[PDB]
Amino acid sequence: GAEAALAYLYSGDAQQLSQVNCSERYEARGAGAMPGLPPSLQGAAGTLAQAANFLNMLLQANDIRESSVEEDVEWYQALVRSVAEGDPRVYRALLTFNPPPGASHLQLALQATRTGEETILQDLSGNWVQETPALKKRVLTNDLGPQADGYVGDTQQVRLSPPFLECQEGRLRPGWLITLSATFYGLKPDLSPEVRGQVQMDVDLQSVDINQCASGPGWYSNTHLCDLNSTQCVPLESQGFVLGRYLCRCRPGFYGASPSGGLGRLLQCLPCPEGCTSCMDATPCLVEEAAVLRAAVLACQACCMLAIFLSMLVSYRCRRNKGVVLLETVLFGFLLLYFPVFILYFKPSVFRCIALRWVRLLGFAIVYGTIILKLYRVLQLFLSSALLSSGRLLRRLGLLLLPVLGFLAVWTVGALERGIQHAPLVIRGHTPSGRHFYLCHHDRWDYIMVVAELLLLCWGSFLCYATRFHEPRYMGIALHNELLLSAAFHTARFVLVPSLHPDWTLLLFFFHTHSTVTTTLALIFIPKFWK
Amino acid sequence: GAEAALAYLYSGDAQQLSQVNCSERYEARGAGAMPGLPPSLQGAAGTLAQAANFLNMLLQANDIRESSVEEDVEWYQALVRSVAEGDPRVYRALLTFNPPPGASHLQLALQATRTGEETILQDLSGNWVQETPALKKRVLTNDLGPQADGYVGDTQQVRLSPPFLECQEGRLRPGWLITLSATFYGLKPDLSPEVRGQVQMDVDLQSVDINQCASGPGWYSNTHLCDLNSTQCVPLESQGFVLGRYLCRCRPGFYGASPSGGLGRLLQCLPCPEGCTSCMDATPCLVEEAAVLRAAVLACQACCMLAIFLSMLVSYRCRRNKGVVLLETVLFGFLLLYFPVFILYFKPSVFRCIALRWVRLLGFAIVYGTIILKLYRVLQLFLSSALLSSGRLLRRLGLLLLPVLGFLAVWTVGALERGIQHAPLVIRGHTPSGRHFYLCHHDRWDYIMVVAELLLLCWGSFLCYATRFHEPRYMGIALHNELLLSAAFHTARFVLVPSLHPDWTLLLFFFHTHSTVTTTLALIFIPKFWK
Repeated sequence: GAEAALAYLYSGDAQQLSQVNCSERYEARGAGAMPGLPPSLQGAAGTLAQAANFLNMLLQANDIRESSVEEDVEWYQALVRSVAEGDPRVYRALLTFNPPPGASHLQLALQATRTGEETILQDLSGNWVQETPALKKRVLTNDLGPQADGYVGDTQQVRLSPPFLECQEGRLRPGWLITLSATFYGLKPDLSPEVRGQVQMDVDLQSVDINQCASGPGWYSNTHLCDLNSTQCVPLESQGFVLGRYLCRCRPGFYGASPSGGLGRLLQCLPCPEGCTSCMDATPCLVEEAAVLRAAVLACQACCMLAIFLSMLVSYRCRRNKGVVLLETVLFGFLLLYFPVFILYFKPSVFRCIALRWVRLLGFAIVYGTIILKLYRVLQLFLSSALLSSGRLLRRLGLLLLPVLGFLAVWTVGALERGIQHAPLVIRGHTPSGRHFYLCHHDRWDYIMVVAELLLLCWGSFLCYATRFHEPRYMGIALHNELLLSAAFHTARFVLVPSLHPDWTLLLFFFHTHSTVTTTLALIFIPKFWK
Repeated sequence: GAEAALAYLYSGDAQQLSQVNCSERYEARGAGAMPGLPPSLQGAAGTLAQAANFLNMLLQANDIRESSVEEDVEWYQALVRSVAEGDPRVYRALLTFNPPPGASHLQLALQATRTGEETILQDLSGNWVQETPALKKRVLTNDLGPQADGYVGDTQQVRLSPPFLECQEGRLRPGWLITLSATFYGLKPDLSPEVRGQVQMDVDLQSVDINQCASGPGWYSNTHLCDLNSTQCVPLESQGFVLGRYLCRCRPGFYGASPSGGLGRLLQCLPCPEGCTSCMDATPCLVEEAAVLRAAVLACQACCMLAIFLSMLVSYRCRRNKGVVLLETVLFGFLLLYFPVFILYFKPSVFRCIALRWVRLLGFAIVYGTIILKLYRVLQLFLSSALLSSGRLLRRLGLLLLPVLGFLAVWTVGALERGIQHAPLVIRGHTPSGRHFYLCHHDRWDYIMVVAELLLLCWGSFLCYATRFHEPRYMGIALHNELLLSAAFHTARFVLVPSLHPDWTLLLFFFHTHSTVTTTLALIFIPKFWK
């Protein structure tokens, strides 16, 4: 059976080799069935070559030796016994003499078997009668112990066979084998060499470990399946003459670890798009950062922060010694509107997100409140009593501030409690382009806020177009332009920034807030500097 | 001679071994004179063990064989001839029989010498009569060709000698050698083994290459001098049995390359303080850079640049439709003073250095000129005619501008021509702390500039203290404070910045210019905003 025998080549069990009959040996058959002569077999071939060289020197020197082999049996018995001790992994030895000219019986056979701590010699002659390779030349001369010529061999002349399982009493013997053979020549009357016999040994090789990942002198040298594009071959060791025993881990480059991470096939470790996107986990890592854009934007913001703080600090005393409260309140409002890009610079936190909303909505309420309070007061005293309002502006500002303050709180209370308790929503972000990040979530209560600040500003637009230089003329351009900018900004933001880079949205926020707040500041405080 | 022989171990020349007499062999003597059995010698030992095993099996089986050796000489002749063909690097073979009980002559000796394509056998018996190692046991049984016991050897029982140079006709033979020996046992009447002789071969080993950097089975395995702290051992190959043939390059870490860069000694590759300070050259590389400080400072400067440009652009039209020229001129002067840190940001160039001087001196001349022109005009009309000067200020500004303009030019012309032609001075810098950089040089003509701007400002200090709110009161604090700051700044700069980091001096320049120019701008334009 050529099936169970092939299954024996992948598992070391010998009981699986039972239940099979034999009529012929089964020789192994693979890519490297015949590799060459490995080193231990060089050591054994050294033993095998010496016997042949001794025999051919003896037979070439004298022509009677080939005859009278019957009474010279002691020497050949000792020779086969010596050959049988050549290696510890030797199973049998055989010495055979070719017959005389035109005969049917081998003149002599002899075999030695290595059964435990013993050697057995049996004739095997008569009742078993079934049957120049670049030979070197030497000159044989003697001084004290004429001159003639001779022929000799060499250890690499030794021949090797594929591996095979011998079969006995019709059943296959467990344990592979390999035979080494050599030939010894005589001398014929024209004095060129001729064959006279052979000497052989069978060597067991089950304990010899196969290395299949690497190369060099073995038997199955390089026949692994793992491709060296995504995987690296790692041979397991401390085993016998067993095939298929190796793994191949995915190298760090294509470390997708799709095919079990490897413990022209078994190479399907997924090509990782990054160092994270499928390697060390089948999910992505955070998106790349920068340190030139971030610090530059932070410094450019801190410029305006220090400038407005300088204005407020310097404007404290140059009216005390003489509307200071309106001026400092509006400057505090602008300071309060210049935070959010600074707030949207560090790592995210629910406190940070709600604080961003806090500062954003309170700043708008306190700055845009004054703009529209002065606008509709003018339209209410133009042609339709607080002539300058001399404090009543502060009263109306508080009336508008307390309500706005509460809205922020309740939603802050409810959303913060539910988020940090059971988290109907959490800080959670992910790009659809193949990245990951953390972000503050958006809500229907954030849609109410936007609509409330957009209708508040539309009422002022109606106030502007009611009357359609002086105070209101500058304010009209600012209010309409900032409506258009804010509407476009929110319409973009609520559907883009889930899928946008953190740096890109930081830049978007920076450009938006700089444009709108700087435009408002310029177009409100320019008339104050020239009059 | 043990001196020329030791010189032969480091050079392959054989003529240096001449002119020396012998009375005894000279054996090699080193750390690894006796390493073990390398693989090719395992192949030869396989040949040598077989002969001994054949002999001991023959002699144990029959007790008459030990006698009648005289007529059995053919077999032993063939045996020594076979042993002499064991290896191509074999020089001689010898088989000896110990004498009978209480004798003085060896019963038989035989030698075979491998002289070219020939083998010579000579008796060497009679006229050369000068003279259980864990032996295994085997059971000898036969089926067709009783039972008895026996003793056998093994290939690792084979003994090896240190290397040595044989000496003949009193002179030392070139070419090292090594002998392999084995013993064959008989059987004594109580039937335990006893010695009966020996079989030997001498093997030449000159062509065997020594690897001295690595380890493993060789002869002089690991005895190199290069330490693995600064150097890595690199053995040269394609040589014979010659010692001392290796180099050891300095590894990239301690790559000082002081000891010839290596082509507990030869380890003095200088420990490089950096990747450059002694490695790849014995001189340093440029000092480390940064991208967070640099961009931040640049952005913080561009803030003020854009602010002052906005002021100038907005102030163009709000007077045209109605001293605008004085205002824009002073603003241009401040813009001209805010350059130098921007100019001291890129790589250095002689054009860049002279341009820095240009902008620095012209800016001071145009801004500080107006300050002192308004100061001494007040002191000249206070109690000691251009009542407001209504253009005469511009006239006096031109009178002061043309002279200053020329000074910059002449020195620019002369210094630039001489520097770029023969370079009495070049862009050349180097820290004393162990770094390198490029810097603009300082000159006596730069000392004249400093003294000229410091005495110009001292005249204004005298103007301030002459009279000792209004215009001069603000200006007095600014002028004295900026004298103190500028004097300290130059006193530091002319002796520090040759040895200071580029980033540190950029920060110094930034803080200095921000403090002085911002203070001047604030204390001059604050009275303009409130009156």
